[PDB]
Amino acid sequence: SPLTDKERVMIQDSWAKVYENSDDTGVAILVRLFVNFPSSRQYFSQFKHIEEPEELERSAQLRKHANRVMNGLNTLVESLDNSEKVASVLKLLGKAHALRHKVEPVYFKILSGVILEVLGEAFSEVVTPEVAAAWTKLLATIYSGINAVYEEVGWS
Ligand code: HEM
Repeated sequence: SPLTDKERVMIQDSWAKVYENSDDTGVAILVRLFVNFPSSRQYFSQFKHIEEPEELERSAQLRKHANRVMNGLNTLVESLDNSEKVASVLKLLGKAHALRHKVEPVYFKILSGVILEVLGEAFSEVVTPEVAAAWTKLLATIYSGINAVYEEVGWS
């Protein structure tokens, strides 16, 4: 809940390295999500029934979404010091996924999980225990605001 100025800097600085290899990382994340937590695949018409990473990484639909996810995060990171703006971003997100896509909010949580897991595996020389703790705080914030919108919207 309390995010510090140093942590904020930890995040901006690590993210700059992650964004440099943005695309592969996006999909590495989504492939772990969809493989490890398969029911999460249910919302995606073109690969809901695909189990294999090599199959999944070739899905045009997977990849576009993986791209959208990362741009999302990037926006959230560019915007860390402006809290009204993170609020609207999470609002927009949460609405769409609630109303248009009908995604169970649990998957946002599980995704936050996977992002750490993959960040601090693909980019371990940067994601130190300390940096990981900051990303934790951030992603709990993301997930918390998403849930808040989901309730505003009528999901209980
Ligand atoms: C930080 C997390 C995420 C971000 C930034 C994100 C962003 C987006 C964006 C920008 C779109 C397209 C624009 C829109 O329709 O609103 C989209 C579509 C979608 N998202 Fe996400 N999303 C995220 C997480 C999730 C998660 C966890 C799921 C879980 C299954 C999911 C499922 C979908 C689906 C089903 C669509 C429709 C895409 C399609 O037509 O194939 N998203 N997302």
